[PDB]
Amino acid sequence: ALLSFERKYRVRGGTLIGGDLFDFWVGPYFVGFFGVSAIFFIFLGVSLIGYAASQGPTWDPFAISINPPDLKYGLGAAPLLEGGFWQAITVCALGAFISWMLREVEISRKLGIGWHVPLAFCVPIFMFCVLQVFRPLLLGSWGHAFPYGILSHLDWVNNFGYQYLNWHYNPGHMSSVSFLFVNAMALGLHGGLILSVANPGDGDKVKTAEHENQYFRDVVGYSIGALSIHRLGLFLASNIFLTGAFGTIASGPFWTRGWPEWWGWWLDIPFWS
Amino acid sequence: ADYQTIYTQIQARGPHITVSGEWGDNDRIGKPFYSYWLGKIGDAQIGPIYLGASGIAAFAFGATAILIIGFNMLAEVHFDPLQFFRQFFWLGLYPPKAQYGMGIPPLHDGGWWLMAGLFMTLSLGSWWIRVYSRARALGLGTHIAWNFAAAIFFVLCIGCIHPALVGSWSEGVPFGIWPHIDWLTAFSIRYGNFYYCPWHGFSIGFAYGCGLLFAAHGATILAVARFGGDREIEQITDRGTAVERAALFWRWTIGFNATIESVHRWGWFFSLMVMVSASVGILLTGTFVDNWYLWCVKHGAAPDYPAYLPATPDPASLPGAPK
Amino acid sequence: MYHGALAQHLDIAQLVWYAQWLVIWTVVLLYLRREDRREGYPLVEPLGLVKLAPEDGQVYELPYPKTFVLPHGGTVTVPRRRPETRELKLAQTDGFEGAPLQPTGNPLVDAVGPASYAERAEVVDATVDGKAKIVPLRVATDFSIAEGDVDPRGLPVVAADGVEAGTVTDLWVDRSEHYFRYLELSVAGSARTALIPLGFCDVKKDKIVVTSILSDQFANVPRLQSRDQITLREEDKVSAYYAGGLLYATPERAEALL
Amino acid sequence: CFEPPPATTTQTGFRGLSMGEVLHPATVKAKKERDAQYPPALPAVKAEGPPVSQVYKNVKVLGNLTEAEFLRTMTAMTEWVSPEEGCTYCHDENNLASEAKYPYVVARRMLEMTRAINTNWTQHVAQTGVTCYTCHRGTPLPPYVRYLEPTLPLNNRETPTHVERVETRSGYVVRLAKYTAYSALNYDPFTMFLANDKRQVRVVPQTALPLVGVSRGKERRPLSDAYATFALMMSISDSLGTNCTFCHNAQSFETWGKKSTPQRAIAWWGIRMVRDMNMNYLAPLNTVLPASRLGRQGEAPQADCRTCHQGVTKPLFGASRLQDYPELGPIKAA
Ligand code: BCB
Ligand code: BCB
Ligand code: BCB
Ligand SMILES: C/C=C1/c2cc3[nH]c4c(c3C)C(=O)[C@H](C(=O)OC)c4c3nc(cc4[nH]c(cc(n2)[C@@H]1C)c(C(C)=O)c4C)[C@@H](C)[C@@H]3CCC(=O)OC/C=C(\C)CCC[C@H](C)CCC[C@H](C)CCCC(C)C
Ligand SMILES: C/C=C1/c2cc3[nH]c4c(c3C)C(=O)[C@H](C(=O)OC)c4c3nc(cc4[nH]c(cc(n2)[C@@H]1C)c(C(C)=O)c4C)[C@@H](C)[C@@H]3CCC(=O)OC/C=C(\C)CCC[C@H](C)CCC[C@H](C)CCCC(C)C
Ligand SMILES: CC(C)=CCC/C(C)=C/CC/C(C)=C\CC/C(C)=C/CC/C(C)=C/CC/C(C)=C/CC/C(C)=C/CC/C(C)=C/CC/C(C)=C/CC1=C(C)C(=O)c2ccccc2C1=O
Ligand code: HEC
Ligand code: HEC
Ligand SMILES: CC(C)=CCC/C(C)=C/C=C/C(C)=C/C=C/C(C)=C/C=C\C=C(C)\C=C\C=C(/C)CC/C=C(\C)CCCC(C)C
Ligand SMILES: CCCCCCCCCCCC[N+](C)(C)[O-]
Ligand SMILES: CCCCCCCCCCCC[N+](C)(C)[O-]
Ligand SMILES: CCCCCCCCCCCC[N+](C)(C)[O-]
Ligand SMILES: CCCCCCCCCCCC[N+](C)(C)[O-]
Ligand SMILES: CCCCCCCCCCCC[N+](C)(C)[O-]
Ligand SMILES: CCCCCCCCCCCC[N+](C)(C)[O-]
Ligand SMILES: CCCCCCCCCCCC[N+](C)(C)[O-]
Ligand SMILES: CCCCCCCCCCCC[N+](C)(C)[O-]
Repeated sequence: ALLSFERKYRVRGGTLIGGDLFDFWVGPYFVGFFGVSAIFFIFLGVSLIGYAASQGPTWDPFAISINPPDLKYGLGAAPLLEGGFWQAITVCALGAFISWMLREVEISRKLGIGWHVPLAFCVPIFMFCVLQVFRPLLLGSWGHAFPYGILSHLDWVNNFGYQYLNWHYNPGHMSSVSFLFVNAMALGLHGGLILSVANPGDGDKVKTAEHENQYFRDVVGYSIGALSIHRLGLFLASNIFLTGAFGTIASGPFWTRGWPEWWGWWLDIPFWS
Repeated sequence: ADYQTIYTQIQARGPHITVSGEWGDNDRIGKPFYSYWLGKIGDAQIGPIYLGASGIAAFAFGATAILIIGFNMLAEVHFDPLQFFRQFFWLGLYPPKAQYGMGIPPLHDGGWWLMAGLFMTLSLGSWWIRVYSRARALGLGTHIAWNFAAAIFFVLCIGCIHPALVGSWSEGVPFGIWPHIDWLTAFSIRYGNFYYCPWHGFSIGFAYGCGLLFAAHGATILAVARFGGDREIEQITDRGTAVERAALFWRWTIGFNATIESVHRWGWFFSLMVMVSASVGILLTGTFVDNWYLWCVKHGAAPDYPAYLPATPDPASLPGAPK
Repeated sequence: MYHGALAQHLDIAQLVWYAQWLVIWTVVLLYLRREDRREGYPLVEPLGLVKLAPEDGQVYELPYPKTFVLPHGGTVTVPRRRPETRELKLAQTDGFEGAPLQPTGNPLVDAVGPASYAERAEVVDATVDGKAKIVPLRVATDFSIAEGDVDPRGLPVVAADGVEAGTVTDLWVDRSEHYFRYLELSVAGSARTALIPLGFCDVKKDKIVVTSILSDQFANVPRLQSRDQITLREEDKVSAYYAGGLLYATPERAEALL
Repeated sequence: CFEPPPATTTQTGFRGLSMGEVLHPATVKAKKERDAQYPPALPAVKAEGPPVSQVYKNVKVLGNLTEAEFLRTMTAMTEWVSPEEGCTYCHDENNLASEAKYPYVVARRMLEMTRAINTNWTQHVAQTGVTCYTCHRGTPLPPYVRYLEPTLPLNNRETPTHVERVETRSGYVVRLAKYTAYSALNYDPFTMFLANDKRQVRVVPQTALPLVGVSRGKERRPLSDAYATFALMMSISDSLGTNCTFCHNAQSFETWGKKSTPQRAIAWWGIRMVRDMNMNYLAPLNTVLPASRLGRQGEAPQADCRTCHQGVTKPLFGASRLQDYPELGPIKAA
């Protein structure tokens, strides 16, 4: 079943790889070459997680944890029950992600729209890679990566923060957090603004582009505009990770002390010490 | 590429528009001016700004809080200007160090903090009236003000409602750059690791969700800017090919889709729920849960791990141990 | 005794856990996901059914209709029935229901695929004071180009084949947002003008470069009914034509990129 | 501004928990080279002749030693505490039995403290043990001591700036921050926790739900106690040149067993050891030290973790002189 406007768009073409071979839909979902590769990686990855979980102490979903190898294995293969499942699942995750992104490119192409969504999706994939591949490579062991478990991943985040005494003072973290907050706030403002115009209440008239700009000129003395708030939203969201990635990469490879002590560059200048 | 989605290649200039509101037209001030460089990525026009009683009141109360905090920070460096500038991030106005319960603390141990908190609250309230009133004045719904009310409520939770519910002002957030950050750790430590608080989890899932949704939505509208997707209000009232394509992009990728109106509902909801969820967590903490990790253990959820170095008994529990 | 402890080994936070998931799923499923169905629904069947007997599910997933009262008169109610009439110049490539369709003619002129437009109203989008919103500078005489930017009037438009397609005669500005949305050009060897959205334009000091279509394809750009105003449907038609070129300007563009 | 790679990293918890030391090789090497200045043990002497309790006039702690053994101890003390000043820092050169110089009587108490540490606090110092050098590192005043108010520099051998001086009020917040690893924590963990045994370090509840009778109003500890424990923990971490995961799985700071490392139990004994040293050996020296050695409230300088460890998880990387100098402990009963 198709949306009422959908059929006219359901044309052949737009693929990156494979051409007509996988250029079809299954229900609402476009398939394509990268749909087939996404599914393959998902199937493998999930199956691997099931089989690893069944070799551990619990089936509770919150408590299950599939962990990387000991540091001493460095960058080599680990035995399956000592980190190898984790290595295997990581390769599957990355292939699923990349397949997902490239499939979004094909769908964009078929629709004649820009490729902005898949480009934006590269940001979280890049951050995953910072956490699980690039930092572990710089430190010399896969064992610096985070484990796959709903709660156990938080235990890794926690200990990693505390390894630098107070991670809140990491300058790259401060940027990332600022972007996280301002983005949440701006999504609320943008969402509320559009709804406030479309839904004035009480059988009143829907308002206009001019009322939108007037509202914010009045409230804060500036309005960015209808197209630009979308660019801004993409910029703010993206910079959560594009700035955070430097904070993560810095911790270990480029700074081994606590984060607060980093600010001695400011505090300890002889002029005012 | 659509270069327009990066920056405006050719800027327009024209006469300034003013939309009349029900009241307040004679309370706008400033003469608008234009920035060419700002106009590459946003509207070039800066100003004018609405004044009004509520924005004036917000500034009066806000300035007073700022002065109270500022003069206390200065006292902390014994009024040395150079050390103020140097030590700024480390300086703070703190809630009571001692336990007086809900008794109004002395000025030298929390009382100025409480006063600052009062003026800050009055300032947020006043700004809220501005945000709500401007909407009514321009014939708009009050969606922004309800979202803002939830952020204010959260600030009230960590500032004074939770303190009041456990019965101690000593639990409030300090004013200061590093000092407000240090509160986060003291609070998480006292209450048994905030990673184990479900509402922390929900708040995060929504905050990361806002990240996801503003990336996705912003990117979606840029990808359909060529068909006028940015003209969202008339896309709501008269669906165009822009938002047909947006909806189909998503339908074909994830199996389902929104409309150009409803995606803003999702964004508004996610944003709201960052603050609703955080507030519920804070209201439950200390009041009904003392240690979130232990609460998760009790309920069967915490992961457990083998010892790497040997398990280590509490020495206080050993025979013959001192206190 | 413990604050928060209840009968039967329950505690308050535990109950709130369940309540919060209920609130979340209720708002998501019952509210948001139904708002998501104000356009495009009910779904359309490849073979028979529809009207014969609509499924219960087709009613359950819809919200009650809402009516927008428009700024310049009239109202719009959503969701509502919007079957699409125009015979589609598309043919099935294979029998199975998710197989793609393919153009039977010139898809840019036929308006199929990424050359598709929506059935928007044949009304001119309006400013807050009721004037035509998107108008050329010859009409919007109180608007100008910012100092420091390129004035494209007089410049050649160079198409994807590298052949000059025509000459820019004007710019169409959005008087509500103060934003250029189209360039208007004279089409070489035809006796017509054509609009092009700025999103399809790479504006250089000495030319406008357009890769979405080839030079000879400018002759079939959809024509406006009136010289100095554009309807919402015309805007959709004009934008869709260039978008179609991205897939269809040459036979190679539909095929695998890599 | 930053520390160039590679980093040395260890593992202190189950794989995938991000637990371990993170270290800069050039810092480690510089600390090893500082610490390798520990003079070697003096040549062993034969035990012969009468105990010095019979030979000398005013020997009250080391009376059992033979003459050669005793002089060997005196030589080592001079190397360890006053090598620049020599024997006469403590002694009147014309009467070795005279107690007239204050460092003599303090040294005698130090001998007792040292013997107490190596005999009674083996749960902390094990068979590594301590000598005079562990704290003093070659100077009468040990480089890392604490007063009842924060002081800078941490190493009292560096010359202070005007603002670092304890009399410059405008510098107070920096004196606090540099003792708590540059944090803004508004607490001095030395006077609060290590000077004596009046306060409890623990701040986290040991039940899921709050207990009626200790969880409302004036029943509760103020949140300030949690900030103060965090300050202590920042200070301890920096004093050992380590991070939190050396002792804890941050999953539950409050939990022992599998959530804590053996180093955490060693640390717990260290707190008790330091309080003992401070209340029973060091604080009371204020009646013997000159005014010029006292802080502004009349207190003797006292010990913290750093006094011995000096930025290393074991003082002097685990170097020991325990079997070279058995007169410093452990001392057998009876
Ligand atoms: C005690 C330790 C702490 C800590 C430790 C910490 C560390 C160690 C790190 C962060 C990082 C970050 N922290 Mg911090 N932090 C944050 C905020 C944040 C983030 C903005 C930022 C980046 C998160 C990230 O990498 O996601 C990563 C998310 C990824 C990679 C998602 C990938 C998605 C994938 C591509 C797709 C997955 C699809 C699914 C499998 C599909 C499922 C199928 C279904 C849905 C059909 C706040 C707001 C606070 C507060 C309020 O105190 C806080 C406190 C703390 N942090 C503590 C101080 N934090 C990171 C940072 O940037 O530091 C600078 C970081 O490295
Ligand atoms: C550097 C810091 C990081 C971090 C810090 C962090 C914190 C501090 C918290 C989470 C939380 C969450 N994280 Mg984590 N995390 C998650 C997934 C999750 C969820 C279990 C949960 C809610 C997230 C959410 O709604 O996002 C926004 C996305 C939305 C709303 C779209 C829906 C996503 C969906 C809920 C994902 C479900 C994932 C599956 C359970 C995982 C398995 C997939 C396979 C097996 C099917 C993934 C899939 C990854 C990857 C692939 O990198 C990741 C990495 C990271 N997290 C970093 C390691 N995360 C929160 C939680 O409650 O944990 C229990 C929480 O408190
Ligand atoms: C070691 C301690 C930790 C900690 C401690 C912590 C605490 C104590 C609390 C949070 C809370 C929250 N944490 Mg967590 N946290 C978070 C993320 C988050 C947020 C989603 C949520 C905070 C709500 C918020 O948006 O504040 C930013 C938004 C704000 C502050 C609203 C302000 C709005 C206001 C109207 C603005 C007014 C401005 C005026 C102009 C100012 C006027 C000035 C005056 C002087 C005149 C992440 C992603 C992580 C990771 C990655 O590890 C993390 C780890 C940690 N947190 C550690 C476990 N966290 C909160 C929570 O959810 O609790 C359940 C919370 O209370
Ligand atoms: C800064 C900008 C950001 C951003 C942006 C964008 N985000 C996008 C897009 C854009 C633009 C999309 O276009 C794309 C999409 O389609 O959206 C609907 C997407 C998506 N964002 C996902 C999750 C998500 N985004 C997060 C973060 C950000 N997003 C940040 C904020 C976070 C967290 C934690 O913060 C999460 C969890 C999915 C919902 C979806 C991927 C589906 C996928 O890839 O399917 C393919 C893969 C699967 C369906 C399953 C793969 C299973 C593997 C093999 C096995 C599991 C291994 C795994 C490592 C185990 C982890 C366990 C865990 C407990 C540790
Ligand atoms: C999930 C949803 C979120 C969310 C949501 C929303 N957030 C909103 C709204 C919504 C919906 C609004 O509608 C409202 C607004 O209008 O938006 C434009 C607003 C706001 N979000 C602010 C900041 C913010 N939001 C944060 C967080 C989130 N927000 C979360 C993430 C965070 C953090 C910490 O994360 C921060 C810092 C401000 C910009 C603004 C309030 C201004 C105020 O209340 O001002 C009141 C205070 C003043 C006017 C002080 C004036 C002081 C003067 C200039 C200084 C005087 C100097 C001198 C001493 C004087 C001498 C006097 C002399 C004569 C002797
Ligand atoms: C072991 C084993 C059996 C393993 C499983 C194997 C497996 C997966 C088999 C399935 C095989 C099948 C069925 C098909 C094959 C084809 C294929 C590729 C299938 C894919 C199946 C699959 C992996 C699906 C999962 C899809 C997925 C990742 C969904 C997540 C959805 C989530 C959580 C989204 C988060 C963001 C969010 C809150 C969105 C809601 C709001 C929406 C929908 C926004 C989108 C949106 C935006 C952003 C606009 O701006 C917009 C503007 C104007 C109009 C519309 C929109 C609009 O819709
Ligand atoms: C750290 C736990 C120490 C050990 C082991 C030893 N001493 Fe010590 N010493 C320590 C402190 C904290 C102080 C007080 C500060 C001060 O300088 O007065 C001292 C002091 C002395 C002094 C007096 C120095 C002076 O004030 O001029 C002497 C002579 C001294 N200590 C001797 C000494 C000897 C001989 C030790 C080994 C038997 C010894 N100390 C151990 C700290 C520590
Ligand atoms: C070993 C050298 C430690 C390091 C490094 C850190 N901590 Fe610690 N911690 C240690 C001990 C021995 C104790 C208990 C002391 C006692 O007398 O009982 C603690 C205690 C805590 C607590 C309190 C736990 C409670 O039950 O209430 C917290 C919250 C804590 N520690 C946290 C912490 C942090 C954040 C550290 C790095 C900055 C850290 N500790 C270091 C031993 C050691
Ligand atoms: C009813 C009774 C009895 C009392 C009042 C009740 C009430 C409403 C209390 C409310 C308390 C609340 C909401 C407290 C909340 C506090 C919170 C959330 C604080 C949070 C963060 C603060 C931060 C980051 C503040 C940083 C502030 C600064 C950096 C200010 C700096 C100021 C200056 C530099 C000014 C210099 C001026 C110069 C002339 C001295
Ligand atoms: C994706 C980058 C991978 C980096 C790995 C580089 C080092 C690999 C060392 C091979 C070790 C061999 N073995 C059998 C132990 O796996
Ligand atoms: C971000 C790219 C990664 C570059 C890799 C840098 C090499 C350093 C790796 C350390 C050596 C690996 N080892 C042997 C410790 O496992
Ligand atoms: C905002 C809700 C207020 C609920 C009141 C709860 C009472 C907590 C106990 C207060 C005791 C403090 N006191 C009176 C000793 O100062
Ligand atoms: C929030 C109101 C201010 C506190 C009310 C009590 C008056 C101040 C008396 C406290 C003692 C004075 N001082 C400066 C030593 O704190
Ligand atoms: C926290 C609220 C404190 C009240 C002081 C603020 C006064 C603003 C009231 C102005 C209202 C004017 N109005 C009705 C046109 O919006
Ligand atoms: C859960 C998503 C809800 C999105 C809509 C929010 C509606 C609440 C605000 C209603 C106020 C608007 N109005 C028109 C009455 O002013
Ligand atoms: C971010 C913290 C989330 C932790 C949630 C803990 C859930 C406790 C409620 C019962 C969970 C049920 N069970 C037995 C499957 O674990
Ligand atoms: C913990 C954060 C909660 C975020 C909730 C995530 C909402 C995504 C729901 C998508 C539901 C899709 N569908 C088609 C099944 O209705």
